Amino acid sequence: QVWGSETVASSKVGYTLPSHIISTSDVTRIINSSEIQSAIRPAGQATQKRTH
Amino acid sequence: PILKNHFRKHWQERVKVHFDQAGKKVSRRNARATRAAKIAPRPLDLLRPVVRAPTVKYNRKVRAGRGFTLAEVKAAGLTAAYARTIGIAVDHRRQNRNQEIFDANVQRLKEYQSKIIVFPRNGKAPEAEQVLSAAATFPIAQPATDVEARAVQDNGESAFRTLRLARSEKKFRGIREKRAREKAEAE
Amino acid sequence: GMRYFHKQQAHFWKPVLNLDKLWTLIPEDKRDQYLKSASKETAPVIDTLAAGYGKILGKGRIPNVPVIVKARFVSKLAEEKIRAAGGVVELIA
Amino acid sequence: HRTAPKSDNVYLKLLVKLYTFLARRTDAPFNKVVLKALFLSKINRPPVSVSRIARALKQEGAANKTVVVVGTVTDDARIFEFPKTTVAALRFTAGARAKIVKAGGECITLDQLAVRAPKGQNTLILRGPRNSRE
Amino acid sequence: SRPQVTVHSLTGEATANALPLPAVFSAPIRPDIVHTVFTSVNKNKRQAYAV
RNA sequence: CACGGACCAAGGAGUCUAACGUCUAUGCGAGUGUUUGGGUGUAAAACCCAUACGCGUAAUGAAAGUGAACGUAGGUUGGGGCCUCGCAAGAGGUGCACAAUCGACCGAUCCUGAUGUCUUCGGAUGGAUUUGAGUAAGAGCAUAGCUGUUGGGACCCGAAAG
RNA sequence: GAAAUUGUUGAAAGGGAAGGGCAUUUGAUCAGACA
RNA sequence: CAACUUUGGGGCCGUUCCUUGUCUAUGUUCCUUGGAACAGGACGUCAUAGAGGGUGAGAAUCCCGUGUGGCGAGGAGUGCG
Repeated sequence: QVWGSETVASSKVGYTLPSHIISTSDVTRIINSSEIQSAIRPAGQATQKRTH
Repeated sequence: PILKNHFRKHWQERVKVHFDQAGKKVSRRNARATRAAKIAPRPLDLLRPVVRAPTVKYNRKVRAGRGFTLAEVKAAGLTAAYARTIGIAVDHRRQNRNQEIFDANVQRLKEYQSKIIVFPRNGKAPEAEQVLSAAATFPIAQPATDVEARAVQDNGESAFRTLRLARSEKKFRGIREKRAREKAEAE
Repeated sequence: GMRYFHKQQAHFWKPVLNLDKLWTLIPEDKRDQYLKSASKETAPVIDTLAAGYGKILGKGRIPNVPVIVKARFVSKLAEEKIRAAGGVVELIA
Repeated sequence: HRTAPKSDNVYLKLLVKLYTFLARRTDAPFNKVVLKALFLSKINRPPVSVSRIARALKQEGAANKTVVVVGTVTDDARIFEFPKTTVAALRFTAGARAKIVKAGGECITLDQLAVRAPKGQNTLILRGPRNSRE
Repeated sequence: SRPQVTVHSLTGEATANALPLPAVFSAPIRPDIVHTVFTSVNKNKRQAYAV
């Protein structure tokens, strides 16, 4: 009641709780989605073999 | 940029910082409480009248004025000397040239007279709780100048042209009357 | 030009409200039903003075739905757009 | 030339991390454009009025594109009829979001856009009007 | 829906009563905003000093 | 050259403030700003709030004043992205910001002088240049930070004083 | 109970400066590690 | 010319204010160290009192206090019961 919700407005006049700018906090779950994993190119590889 | 800085006039001798703002607020609340104790059943304030603000900028607003006029008090059914002792503010220098404001104030005084108990002077007074504020009890109400929705009464004449004819007749009244006087003396 | 002795900013107060922002003046809850009804009887009444404006201006386009617009002043083209929408301007006394 | 934003916002850093991955490993220029746009300072991310979104969606063949605004989407009471579409934005004002939903649309974040449109397919990046001062 | 929060009695046992999580607990957790607002608000009880 | 330096301790010089800016972060966003004040309080904190007011959303003219849509809010050129075909190369379409030019709109300037009219009032209609941080689907308000200017003792000490 | 400055003790250097850089002699001193 | 309505002064006791006085929880239990326990450990108690100060080193529980309530004393007062 004090801070409002998506159902009750608020006791603070004209207050709405802040809105997220990113839907989920976990970015690794986003990157490992089926759609991201489809879109991207093959992985590459992190530590490089020294040539010459 | 062009910017003025008035800080050469030995200003350091007169810098006032309001470190007392919280202390002054507490002292003010204490004073209100103790005055309410002193006047124990009476409210803290006096019944203020309903007033239309002065200028073109503010005449659209209605404001709590200083005190009810003598006409308002007599039309409410009481004398100004008695009104001042039942917490009603009386202003001797305010004039009445507006029936709406006059009737609004008389209605305020009628409501005020009925919403209060006045204890008998002799003694054995009835118990009454102190209501601290009379402006919160009888708030100033903005008159409604029109209903929410109406019919479209189109006269046909333009509004802008009405304003321009008004400005024109304001402009040329004097010379028009001068010409009228000349034609009059020429019969 | 001139030099204006003893300026009082009370009598030269005159805020401007263009036509595009006019319908904001109607409360947001009743606005959509006023748009949907669109009737010459029970057309909405806008007192701009009570809202705090002095002159109505003709910038935007207003929906072709009548509205009774009360103001101290209106521009010629603001008059034309209000009337052409089925509404009217009533000068506020 | 520019790799990290000056904002300390945790979630903005997460968005930058996400689109850094996408712009590294997708070769679609949309993700590169968006990542470049995420680092912009606030004067260089002007708000995009919701009526500007409607005007962009009124173009030829652009009626069903998912608009992306890398910045703030703002209300505009100067518009009365608003089309139902999907809008991806960094931030929505309450009025803008309320208007987009009232028309039947949807206000999605940029990572929800990344899930739906990972290579930025069928999108329409709008940049707000820029000139603020000299 | 909103996950329930169990309510403990004065002896620490969890009663059957449980409550929906209020919507403020889904608010964004912004350490930077908390930091700057704290570091400004934490100055508001100070008293003046001077020579 | 000239000036400072026998030695050691401690002190010792770009500070604070106000008004404007630039940039950046943050909040909200055609709005914004609780903290003059009121309510409340675990009491200079924190929490909450009505009316007003400031700035912004409208400009222009010496002023009276007047006041921003012919059009899909504009035509062409360019333009990040996206869309269509294409293994690709490219081909087309759409084109945000922005930029160039040509038009439109508002005010100012010079004309023309309709519908009518207290016969002098009104300004309809249509042109001519220039013109403005002007409109042409708003971008601001507030706070903070690094800071620039200016005024205060103003980086510190010291000049001939009235 | 600092430094300037001083006394005594021990070591050392000194043919009209003292100090400082690189390197090493010499004397004095001193840390670390278990297939 | 015409009818109605209103009213002082004190004394006594309380209340209010002020200024004062007094009263109002709980370990100085065991072990080690130390010149000193106010330190470390063990077991407790009070808490509307864990603000502060003293006491032979960091003490809620040793002392004064603090917190909360009670009882008074002298006044001012006509504010009012």
